[PDB]
Amino acid sequence: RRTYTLTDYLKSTFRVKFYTLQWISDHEYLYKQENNILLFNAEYGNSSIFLENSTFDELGYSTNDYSVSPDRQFILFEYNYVKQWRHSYTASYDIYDLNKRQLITEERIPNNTQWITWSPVGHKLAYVWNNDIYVKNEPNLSSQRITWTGKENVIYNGVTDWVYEEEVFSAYSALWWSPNGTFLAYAQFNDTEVPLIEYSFYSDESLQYPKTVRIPYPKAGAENPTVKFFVVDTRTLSPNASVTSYQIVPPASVLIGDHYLCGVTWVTEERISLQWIRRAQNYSIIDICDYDESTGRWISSVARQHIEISTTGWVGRFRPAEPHFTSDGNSFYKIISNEEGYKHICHFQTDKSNCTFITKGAWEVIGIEALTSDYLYYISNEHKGMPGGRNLYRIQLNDYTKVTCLSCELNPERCQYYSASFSNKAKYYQLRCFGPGLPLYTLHSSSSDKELRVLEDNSALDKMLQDVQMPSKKLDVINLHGTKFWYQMILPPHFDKSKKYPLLIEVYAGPCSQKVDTVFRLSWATYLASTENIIVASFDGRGSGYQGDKIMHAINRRLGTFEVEDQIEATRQFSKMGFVDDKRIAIWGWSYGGYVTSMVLGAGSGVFKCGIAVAPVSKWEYYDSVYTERYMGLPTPEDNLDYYRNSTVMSRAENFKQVEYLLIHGTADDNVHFQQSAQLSKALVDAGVDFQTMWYTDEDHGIASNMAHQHIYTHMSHFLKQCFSLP
Amino acid sequence: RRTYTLTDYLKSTFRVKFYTLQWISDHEYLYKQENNILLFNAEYGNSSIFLENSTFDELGYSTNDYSVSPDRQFILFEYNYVKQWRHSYTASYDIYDLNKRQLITEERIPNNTQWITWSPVGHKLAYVWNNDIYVKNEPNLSSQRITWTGKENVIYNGVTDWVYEEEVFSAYSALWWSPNGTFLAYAQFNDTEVPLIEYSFYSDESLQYPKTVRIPYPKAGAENPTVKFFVVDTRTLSPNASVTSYQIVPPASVLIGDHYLCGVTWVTEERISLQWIRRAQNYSIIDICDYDESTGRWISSVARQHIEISTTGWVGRFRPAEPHFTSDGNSFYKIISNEEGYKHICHFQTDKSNCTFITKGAWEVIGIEALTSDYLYYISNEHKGMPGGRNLYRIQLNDYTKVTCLSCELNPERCQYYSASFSNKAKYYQLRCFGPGLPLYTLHSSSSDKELRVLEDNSALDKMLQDVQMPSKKLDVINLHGTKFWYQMILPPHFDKSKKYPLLIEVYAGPCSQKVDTVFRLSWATYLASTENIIVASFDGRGSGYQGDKIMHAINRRLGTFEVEDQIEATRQFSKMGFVDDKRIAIWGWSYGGYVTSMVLGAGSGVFKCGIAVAPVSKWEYYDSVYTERYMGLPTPEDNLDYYRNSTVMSRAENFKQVEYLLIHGTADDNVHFQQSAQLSKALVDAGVDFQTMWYTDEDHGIASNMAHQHIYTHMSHFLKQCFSLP
Ligand SMILES: *[C@@H]1O[C@H](CO)[C@@H](O[C@@H]2O[C@H](CO)[C@@H](O)[C@H](O)[C@H]2NC(C)=O)[C@H](O)[C@H]1NC(C)=O
Ligand SMILES: *[C@@H]1O[C@H](CO)[C@@H](O[C@@H]2O[C@H](CO)[C@@H](O)[C@H](O)[C@H]2NC(C)=O)[C@H](O)[C@H]1NC(C)=O
Ligand SMILES: *[C@@H]1O[C@H](CO)[C@@H](O[C@@H]2O[C@H](CO)[C@@H](O)[C@H](O)[C@H]2NC(C)=O)[C@H](O)[C@H]1NC(C)=O
Ligand SMILES: *[C@@H]1O[C@H](CO)[C@@H](O[C@@H]2O[C@H](CO)[C@@H](O)[C@H](O)[C@H]2NC(C)=O)[C@H](O)[C@H]1NC(C)=O
Ligand SMILES: Cn1c(=O)c2c(nc(N3CCC[C@@H](N)C3)n2Cc2ccccc2Br)n(C)c1=O
Ligand SMILES: Cn1c(=O)c2c(nc(N3CCC[C@@H](N)C3)n2Cc2ccccc2Br)n(C)c1=O
Ligand SMILES: Cn1c(=O)c2c(nc(N3CCC[C@@H](N)C3)n2Cc2ccccc2Br)n(C)c1=O
Ligand SMILES: Cn1c(=O)c2c(nc(N3CCC[C@@H](N)C3)n2Cc2ccccc2Br)n(C)c1=O
Ligand SMILES: *[C@@H]1O[C@H](CO)[C@@H](O)[C@H](O)[C@H]1NC(C)=O
Ligand SMILES: *[C@@H]1O[C@H](CO)[C@@H](O)[C@H](O)[C@H]1NC(C)=O
Ligand SMILES: *[C@@H]1O[C@H](CO)[C@@H](O)[C@H](O)[C@H]1NC(C)=O
Ligand SMILES: *[C@@H]1O[C@H](CO)[C@@H](O)[C@H](O)[C@H]1NC(C)=O
Ligand SMILES: *[C@@H]1O[C@H](CO)[C@@H](O)[C@H](O)[C@H]1NC(C)=O
Ligand SMILES: *[C@@H]1O[C@H](CO)[C@@H](O)[C@H](O)[C@H]1NC(C)=O
Ligand SMILES: *[C@@H]1O[C@H](CO)[C@@H](O)[C@H](O)[C@H]1NC(C)=O
Ligand SMILES: *[C@@H]1O[C@H](CO)[C@@H](O)[C@H](O)[C@H]1NC(C)=O
Repeated sequence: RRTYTLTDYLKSTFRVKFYTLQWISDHEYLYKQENNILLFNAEYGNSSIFLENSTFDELGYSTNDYSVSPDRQFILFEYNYVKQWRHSYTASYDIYDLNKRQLITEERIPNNTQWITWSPVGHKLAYVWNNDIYVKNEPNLSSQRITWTGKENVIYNGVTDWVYEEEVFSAYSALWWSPNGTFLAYAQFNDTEVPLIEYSFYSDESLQYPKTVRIPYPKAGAENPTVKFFVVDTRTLSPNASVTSYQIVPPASVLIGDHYLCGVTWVTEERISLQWIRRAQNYSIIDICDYDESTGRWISSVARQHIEISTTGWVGRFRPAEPHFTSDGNSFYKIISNEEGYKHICHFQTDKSNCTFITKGAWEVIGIEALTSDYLYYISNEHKGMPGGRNLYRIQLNDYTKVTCLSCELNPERCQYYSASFSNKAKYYQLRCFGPGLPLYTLHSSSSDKELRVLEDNSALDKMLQDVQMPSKKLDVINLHGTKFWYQMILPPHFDKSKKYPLLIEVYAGPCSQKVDTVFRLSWATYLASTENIIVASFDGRGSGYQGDKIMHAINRRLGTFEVEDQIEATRQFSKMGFVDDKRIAIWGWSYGGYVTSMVLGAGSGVFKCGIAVAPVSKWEYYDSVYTERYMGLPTPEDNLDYYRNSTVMSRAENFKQVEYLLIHGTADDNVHFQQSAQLSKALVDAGVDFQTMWYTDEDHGIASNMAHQHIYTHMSHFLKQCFSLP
Repeated sequence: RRTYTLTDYLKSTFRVKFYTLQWISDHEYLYKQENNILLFNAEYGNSSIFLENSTFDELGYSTNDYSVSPDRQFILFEYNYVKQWRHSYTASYDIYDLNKRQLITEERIPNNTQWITWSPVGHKLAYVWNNDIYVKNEPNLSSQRITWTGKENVIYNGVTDWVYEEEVFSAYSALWWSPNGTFLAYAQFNDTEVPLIEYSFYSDESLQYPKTVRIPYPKAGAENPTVKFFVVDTRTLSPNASVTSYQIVPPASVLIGDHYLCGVTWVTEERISLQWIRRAQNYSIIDICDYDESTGRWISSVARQHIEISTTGWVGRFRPAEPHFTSDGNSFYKIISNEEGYKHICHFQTDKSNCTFITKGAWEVIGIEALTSDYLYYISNEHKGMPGGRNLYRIQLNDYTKVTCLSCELNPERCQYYSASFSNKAKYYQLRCFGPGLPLYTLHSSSSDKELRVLEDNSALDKMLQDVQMPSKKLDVINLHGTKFWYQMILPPHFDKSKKYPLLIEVYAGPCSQKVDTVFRLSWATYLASTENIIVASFDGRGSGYQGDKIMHAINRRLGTFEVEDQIEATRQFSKMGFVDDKRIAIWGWSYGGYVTSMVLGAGSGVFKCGIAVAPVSKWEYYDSVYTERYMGLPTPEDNLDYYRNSTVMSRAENFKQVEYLLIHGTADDNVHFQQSAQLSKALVDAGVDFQTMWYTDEDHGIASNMAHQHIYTHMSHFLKQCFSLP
């Protein structure tokens, strides 16, 4: 039998199918099948053609994305996709009238449109062009300019700046329409005082001189972008009328210093919830503002303010959890840490300070999925006490004792990791099972919890993998300093416990990380285990997520310590097992995992023979302010300079003399600048350490271009085989 | 016995001693011995202390350089050395009065002085500060501002811009005092329209954001710096007076288009020789200008103009040869190509077009060293028909048949490569022997040609090398396409002809290159041959220098062709010898040698297993205009775009699949931009080719910082040993 090869992984010969749908009502959803947009009815099972694939072929361009207006009268077509950062992109847009089956030719959406969104009702459009907001009440009508402040690299209206995109919102959008489209709320980011990150972009071979990319990027302790939040009354939008807008300022408790807007949630047409966090990120406030009909003001009240603090570390996981409001908006449900340090759902009253915990246990709620008048639906890792598992649960709002696991025992051996998507009134839901077995996509009714149908079962993939010697993924526990921690091992086929196998540690180990889960993956590790007979292990120690604040906050204000030390002690234990060759142990990782790899290799433990660090952080002062300060505080002698100073990979340069090290980085990395790797290599050169490098010209943080992706894993495979004396 | 190791090479444990002297009269010279400046008298042999080392210790700073005024009244001390490019640097200067044995405290030379020079007589000073010229008639007196146009990165007065330093002058200075210091001639370089090369400089680890270095650098075909040449009358220099200056424009034949000033030679106080070259560099003209006493003008005449044209390639070797004038200035001697294509000395009359060749033969004159009323002294490779040898010859100006070789038979086995330094009236000369044996420095009288003394014989080095198994350097000839070409081989100790040794080719192969010579070197090749038992060979084929224009101009308008092809055919012949392992042949080079190594590896010959390219050119359109256009012309479809297009390393990317390739480059390289290796790696990634890289952070073209230098050779040694299966 054949094995899962490098070619198999790189050329994606074994395809994992999925089922992406867009709920457009309480019982209907849109699905793209063979480039046709089909409208499926969950209530009866039947489907109809919403838009024929023949309309796509006549557009004159490839349709990578579509958006149907909520009233189903128009469709937005995305073409000329020009990717910027992780979520940002500029594109050209066409509006197709579904009523008259014609394409809008007059007053079109301009070229280089940064972001575009329909109103939640009707067919109003709000788009961002040249860092300014424009509103089209009708797709054939002229757009109305909302903002005049927009300036390239300086002022951003309706779109995030670099750091808000990467670390705060995890989205390029900073526009929020009110439920009935009366109001268009937006954030304004001012990057005037933010220093620029500059690096060379070489472009195509024909470009004689390289260009200098300049991005306002705040590094740890640097000047941060400022934010302003406005609510525009779209009703007064007329060509010869001024823009009616009200600026909502944060509460005094956060307004006294540097802050961030971390969340926006429309409650009703006349009530908006704003979530602000201080720059320290151990203090968060929810300010619920009400519209005054007589003045047009959005008034805040002390009674409507909800504080969330952390004394042991930071607020939330990567940000405070979002409030989930009732239809009336008089109460909300939010994930907060309890007295025991576990992240659970608390029920809050909009005008009262006290909350009531509706969930409890030595496990955590991942997210609130849906909320009806009677039920709340959520994802948690409660099942079998596995933090690497995910299941859908429903809690009765009048009786918190009545909790049902909707997904737990559907396919207990095949399915332990779930995600869910609910219909408009949470009447139906799609369940997404990601592993340990082949991913399974199913549809359910919320009333009966009956499985209506199997949307995708990956049967084509099952047939393909029968002819291949696939590796086995084993999940287990080990005890480190009296605490039980989880590990996983991708084991080679025909695994013999008497034989001694080489071991490769795959690491992330970042604050709130989870490398150990039940997700099915056709990864590079699959190839290493299947073809090269390498055990690929991962471990979640101190600082990892979804196991309580005690474990998560263990690395507070001391990144590069416990999580690094735990990777070494876990490997020492793995090597004690008689099936591991102690002479052939390697460690590798990307981003935070590249930093951990490097801090592990610089620890001088003697455990690891070699390691591969891909685009790693080398010194926390070089990384962005939002992420870094959340865990480290400020790099001032008054705050945490000392722990910033002794957590650099450079300070461990001398120990690298005992290992084989491969350092990889993309030159056009906007996130973890090439500077990080360039400063690390320099220190190793100064320490007299031999190591290997690999720069990837014009590649960003992902090193995800088709040719670069293939090259990096082929390079990493050669290095590992050299290190493990493998042909 | 011990071998010459990597540590021996890198830490320079075996020191090659030299003897540096400064002729300050026709019979006297200055020598720095144990930080004492001793004044030696060649006429009698005796020496005296000119400046005690006790004066250096009280200065308060390290004296890296000293300059005595021609009248021996003052001494200039260089401290705070801040290196810029290949020859450029900014430093702080102190003047010490040798008469009153005091230091100058008032009206001092400013900090960040770019260049400083004494007048050829007396003690006048001309210095460059903030791109402007200042003159001090007296070291205690205030300086007089000469130029007002100086602007950082834009206007350069008295100092070269990037390209004039690197490619035209091979010096930072663009100031020329007249023999008796009446006039101060200078060039002004205008870089307004020159595009900038931008690259990141990371600096010390503490620097949070990298800085962007911006240098006006003209790439092949880009807008070039403009040049203005002025002669300032220093006599009218007064604080309340304007500067008296005359701008000398090039002759009409050069002035019609883009040109360069390539040489400045003062003939008399009232006669200056300017050498101009067209941008094409196949047309040069010497314009001899005479001072008009009644008007202050520098008048040129058609009769005083001397044109040098090349139809087969470029003028001169890297620039047209400099004219060597008689004391009267009515005639001059210059190296030009003869009817046979060989560089020989031609005698010209200042007001006549015709010249008379004073030398002849199938060999070349390297340079005119000294000129008296009766004799001309020159260096040539005539001896034993070896183009890699250098000897001092003297020719009688009244009888060109009377030629004496002054150095040929001094030490015929030890000394075949010579350089010379003559006294003010060529009454005495120092002879510098560089190999094949240990370097030997000697003093000689021009009248008797008697060796007065042995300055340095490297006897300490001889004693050290006796206990070390040193490799042997063999020089020989091979026939390629009917032409005899020279090669050299560093052979391992106890060389066994039955044993098959791995072979390393060390290449330069650039236009006018000479890798094959009789110079003694304690190089990386010494270690590879001595410790690792690797034969290190070099070869000079088509395009190489000092063997006539036929061989040199062979690669005109076709770089990457013949010189690459000849490196392959020479290696094929070397491998035919039964002492070379054909399975283990490698090739390596720096700059043009890196370009050649990359072209050889991409040729798909099957001869080479591996190769190392250090800071190579990858595409000629990325390299500067002066060097590139000299051999390639312009990259326009009207000129040589087609040969620019097919001479990139990138076009040969697919063939690299058959070889092991190591690509090295410094990130802060001003000469061959990192862009070149960044564009090369990108093409190899796009071709799906595996290779190895190594970037050197903040390192420039030399990769000459103590730590980087050690790291590079240690890294290349590991790569070579891996390639040759050596422990
Ligand atoms: C346009 O739509 C048709 C369906 O009307 C697509 O045809 C299906 O294609 C898949 C994949 O090749 C087949 O498995 C089905 O059997 C086909 N169905 C029918 C009814 O023929 C067609 O592929 C689409 N074309 C494009 C270019 O997207
Ligand atoms: C930075 O310095 C601190 C303080 O010296 C280090 O913390 C100590 O680490 C040792 C193990 O090496 C423990 O035994 C101590 O209990 C730790 N002390 C404290 C106060 O926590 C820390 O390891 C260093 N950080 C890095 C990244 O090396
Ligand atoms: C350096 O060169 C620039 C041209 O590149 C000269 O600038 C021009 O000067 C004339 C006359 O003053 C103006 O009409 C042009 O508009 C200028 N052009 C540009 C591009 O600036 C400049 O004078 C030169 N400087 C020196 C000191 O020689
Ligand atoms: C660029 O293309 C020309 C195409 O003619 C190459 O020139 C030929 O080189 C081969 C070498 O084996 C000779 O046999 C031909 O006679 C040459 N032709 C001409 C017209 O000169 C040239 O070598 C290519 N350059 C590179 C760098 O590969
Ligand atoms: C809120 N808001 C605005 O509504 C706004 C604005 N700048 C303008 N102008 C656009 C350029 C032409 C200029 N005549 C008006 N307006 C629109 C406007 C204002 C008042 C009365 C009628 C109108 Br129409 N700025 C800067 C702003 O902040
Ligand atoms: C390995 N690895 C990561 O290192 C990792 C990650 N998610 C995050 N973060 C949360 C989202 C915003 C992101 N800036 C931080 N990180 C950390 C990180 C990412 C990229 C660059 C530097 C760092 Br430090 N995931 C999912 C993962 O797999
Ligand atoms: C040659 N040459 C100059 O000599 C020169 C100059 N600009 C100045 N000055 C600078 C500031 C003082 C002002 N008098 C003009 N000068 C000096 C000067 C001029 C005329 C009369 C007396 C003097 Br003192 N330029 C531009 C130039 O080219
Ligand atoms: C290997 N090797 C060289 O490649 C070499 C060289 N001398 C020269 N030149 C003459 C001086 C000006 C210089 N720009 C060209 N070069 C070519 C070159 C140098 C640096 C960057 C790119 C190139 Br193309 N020597 C002495 C040597 O040894
Ligand atoms: C499904 O069938 C019902 C039958 O009553 C019909 O009303 C509905 O429109 C159909 N849906 C689709 C998507 O065709
Ligand atoms: C952006 O901030 C600067 C201060 O850093 C301020 O002067 C400017 O007016 C601000 N612009 C806007 C549109 O808020
Ligand atoms: C708006 O003003 C323009 C002139 O500036 C005028 O042409 C147009 O008719 C006005 N629109 C309305 C709705 O009155
Ligand atoms: C939040 O962090 C700051 C800075 O470390 C600290 O002074 C403050 O007391 C912290 N607040 C809480 C609630 O822990
Ligand atoms: C200074 O010169 C004396 C000889 O006059 C010598 O003995 C001494 O070593 C020298 N010192 C230094 C620091 O060069
Ligand atoms: C060398 O000796 C001669 C003897 O006549 C003397 O005049 C001269 O000054 C001496 N030179 C030096 C440099 O000591
Ligand atoms: C030069 O001019 C200054 C005034 O600008 C004056 O003080 C000085 O005396 C003048 N020098 C001469 C030599 O006249
Ligand atoms: C000099 O070079 C240019 C450009 O390559 C060319 O057009 C011209 O004919 C050449 N002239 C001579 C004399 O070779």
